[PDB]
Amino acid sequence: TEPSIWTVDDVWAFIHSLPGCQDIADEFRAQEIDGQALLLLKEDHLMSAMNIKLGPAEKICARINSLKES
Amino acid sequence: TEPSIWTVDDVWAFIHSLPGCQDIADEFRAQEIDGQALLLLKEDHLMSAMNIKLGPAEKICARINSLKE
Amino acid sequence: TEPSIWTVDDVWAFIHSLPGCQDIADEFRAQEIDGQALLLLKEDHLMSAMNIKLGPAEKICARINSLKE
Amino acid sequence: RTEPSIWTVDDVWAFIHSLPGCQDIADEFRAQEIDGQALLLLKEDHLMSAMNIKLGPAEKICARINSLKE
Amino acid sequence: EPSIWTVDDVWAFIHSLPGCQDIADEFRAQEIDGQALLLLKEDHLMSAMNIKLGPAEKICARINSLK
Repeated sequence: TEPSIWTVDDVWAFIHSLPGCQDIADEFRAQEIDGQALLLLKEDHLMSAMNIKLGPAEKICARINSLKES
Repeated sequence: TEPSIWTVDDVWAFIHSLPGCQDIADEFRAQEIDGQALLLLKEDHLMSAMNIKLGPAEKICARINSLKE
Repeated sequence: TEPSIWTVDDVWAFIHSLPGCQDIADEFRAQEIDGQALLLLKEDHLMSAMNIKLGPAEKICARINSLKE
Repeated sequence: RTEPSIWTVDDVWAFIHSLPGCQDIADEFRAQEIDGQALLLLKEDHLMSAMNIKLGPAEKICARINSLKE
Repeated sequence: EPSIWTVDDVWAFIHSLPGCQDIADEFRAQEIDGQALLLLKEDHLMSAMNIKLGPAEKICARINSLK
């Protein structure tokens, strides 16, 4: 599990696997978010740049922070 | 009845029961905050993302922190 | 009066009585900071939501800690 | 030795052009007359709003730039 | 005397320290007086003045000596 080398398709699959994100995943792909970009995102970006609501933004960022661990 | 598995509606009722929060509850719901998101909130998010003032934000976060114990 | 049960109006008066804070008290009232919120404040909160500089923020927080003991 | 603050529009062009997927985005940096000084002031939102760059690339480009500032 | 220092007493004290001649203007920009200076902590310097931990540590150490 090295998210640092994930592709845009890998990130889409990852986001799509998260509860309630089947649709939000297309926004990650539309913004060409790959593994490198994924690890740099913060709630701010998710809300400002991708119109994601605060609840999902935080739960997604919590799932991202868990990846940053092995 | 464990906040970590609360729904958006559960969080709405919880915030709604709080002094001065009957409208602010609608903002939690519009933001789809469930138990898992509620427990990750910090004062800064309430003020920035939901435009809540610092006094209510402090008191809400305090009510949230008492849940975690 | 114990600070924990102070109203927004009480907090205004307290901050307003402090050297250099006559205007800063208006920001406290605008933020609907009552006693409960006042005692939960930290310097970062003062610097963030109220643009207060660290020098006064440290002094306002010390004056606040003076209340809590 | 390097000093990004005194880079010209051409220097910045070459730098962005060396970045993965940016051979084309570099022409927009030049069209916007971004020199070293401007380069160091850029943020993701500027890149998205002013240059039509998507968030994933904007994030990665700003990260490479932040590496310069060090 | 340090407890009764002015915002100027501080600028003057900080300016005296290695590498601290310029960041001394920050203390006046944040209006740090004696009582503020003596209640200041490392995390505060990192947050409010963008200072890195090494310098924040050394600056606070010089301040704690005053006491």
